[PDB]
Amino acid sequence: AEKLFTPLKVGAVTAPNRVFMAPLTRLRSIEPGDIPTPLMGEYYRQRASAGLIISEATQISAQAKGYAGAPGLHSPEQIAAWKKITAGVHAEDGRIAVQLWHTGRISHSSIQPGGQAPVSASALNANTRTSLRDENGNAIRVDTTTPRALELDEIPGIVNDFRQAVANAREAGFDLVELHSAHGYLLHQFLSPSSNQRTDQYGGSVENRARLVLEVVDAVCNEWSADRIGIRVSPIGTFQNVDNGPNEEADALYLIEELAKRGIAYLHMSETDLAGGKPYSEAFRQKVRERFHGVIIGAGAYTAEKAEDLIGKGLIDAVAFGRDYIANPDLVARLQKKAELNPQRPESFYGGGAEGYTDYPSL
Ligand SMILES: Cc1cc2nc3c(=O)[nH]c(=O)nc-3n(C[C@H](O)[C@H](O)[C@H](O)COP(=O)(O)O)c2cc1C
Ligand SMILES: O=[N+]([O-])/C=C/c1cccc(O)c1
Ligand SMILES: O=[N+]([O-])/C=C/c1cccc(O)c1
Repeated sequence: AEKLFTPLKVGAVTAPNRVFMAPLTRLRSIEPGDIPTPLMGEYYRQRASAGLIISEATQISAQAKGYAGAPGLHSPEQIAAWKKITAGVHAEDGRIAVQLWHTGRISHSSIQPGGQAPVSASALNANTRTSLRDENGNAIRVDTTTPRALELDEIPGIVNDFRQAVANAREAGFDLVELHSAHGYLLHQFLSPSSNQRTDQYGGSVENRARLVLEVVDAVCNEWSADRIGIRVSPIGTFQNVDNGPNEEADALYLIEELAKRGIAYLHMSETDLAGGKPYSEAFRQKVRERFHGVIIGAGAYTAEKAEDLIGKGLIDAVAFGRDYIANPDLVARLQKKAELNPQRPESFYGGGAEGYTDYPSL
């Protein structure tokens, strides 16, 4: 039998189905101020039939910014704009989580406070690109700036920034928060030995590498409730030039066992980037499942059939779709009815306006 269209308790909220909208950066916010817009509100409202919407990555602070057009959740104006957006999703009987990030070294000095180098675990360039805007407001890809290593005494401020952003998210009407601990952003920069060469209590051993993310988890659980907190990890493979080191499986299971102790709402595993790669072994999925007692969300080039298979095997609880959610506001109905999926238009994934954003039709 099909399980994708059955309900699921996700911490404090109940999803009516297991077809989730993955977090999707679309870079359409207002500058100055990194402000969400009514257009963004319309886009999310169109997708409110999702079992859970997980928002685009959203800054915890101005320092957190790495992309021109990505929204924040640190200023009064951002809070006010997000309130309207969550109200719109709720008017359509949806549920929405905010994905909260600090981009760390995947950033550029031109968009940092004071024009300064972005921060990271260590002073190592990401060796990739980020997205800025040109003089006409269009998205452009630009090489990342070499970061400054955070001083030990700056770490509590980073934890506080996540805490504060969660207070703001609760006020803004989000149902859950998802900590962005994946894809080579700040939390992952600390987790990975490839990006973390620190020799203090925040580098070296896996305990030390996971210290920041677990301090963040504890701070946000205390601010709100554990049943309001999710986390996204990409702990197996390489993402955006950040690998997971020479003991990736053991290190992942350590982190997951620690997360389980906090009783958080969910663990969201980004299994691959768009270029693909090694599938998770069944054995690894089993080791994760026996250690974590919240919801597990699988993501990365899934099909409905793969989701059904893994849900049926008792290994995951839900699936997050990314690109299919860009193109199909009613993806739930389409998967339920076995309807075709709208053609994707990748040229309009990042930046611009309504075209390629709010103009994909329902059935
Ligand atoms: C345009 C675009 C933006 C994305 N933005 C985010 C993001 O903000 N946060 C995140 O964790 N992953 C982000 N991702 C990754 C997706 O959540 C997802 O893992 C990826 O698209 C693979 O899943 P899919 O095959 O269902 O599209 C993004 C992907 C795309 C294509
Ligand atoms: O084209 N992409 O696959 C983008 C992925 C992405 C883009 C922004 C943030 C993040 O965590 C992942
Ligand atoms: O995790 N990622 O590899 C993200 C990549 C990305 C993120 C934002 C814009 C873009 O063109 C690519």
